[PDB]
Amino acid sequence: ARVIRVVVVSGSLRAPSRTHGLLQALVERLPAVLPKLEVHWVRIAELSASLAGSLERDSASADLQPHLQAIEQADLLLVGSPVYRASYTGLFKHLFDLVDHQSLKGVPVVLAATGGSERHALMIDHQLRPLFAFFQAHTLPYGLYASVESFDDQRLADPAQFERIERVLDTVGAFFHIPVAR
Ligand code: NA
Repeated sequence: ARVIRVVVVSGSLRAPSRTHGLLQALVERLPAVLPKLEVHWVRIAELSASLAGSLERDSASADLQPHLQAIEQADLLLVGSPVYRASYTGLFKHLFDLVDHQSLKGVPVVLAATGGSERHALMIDHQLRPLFAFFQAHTLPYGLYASVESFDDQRLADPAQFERIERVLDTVGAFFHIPVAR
């Protein structure tokens, strides 16, 4: 079996964050569907310095290069952003403005977001999904959207979200043709 390279992009501007907690909950259950995997994180909240210094892919700062390569070489991408101005954060977007635009074609992508309100639940399908559709990535059908009520501080605490995570993982296992049994 091939080790599946999983890269997790957390778009929060600050740490700790509910978006991070949502991504952790997903990541924690990932080994139940993938027999071999390496999981790596790209956390915007720690990259503001490297991000500012990077205006083109080929000229990106040496310290951002590892994060870009990881995304560009991932077998599976999990992405999450809190909702800002009814979309993902601009710094999360700046990251993807640098990511090679041929590199994600056909790559499975899980979309996730956290918001202050349910009113922006459509950000998943009208903002995050189109972003990854530009890359022609294989966005997976079930996106995660959790508003503030789903969390205890920054930890996911909502049984309905834990269940939807399991449905996401069903689709991850199916995509990698992992013989369906857990
Ligand atoms: Na790739």
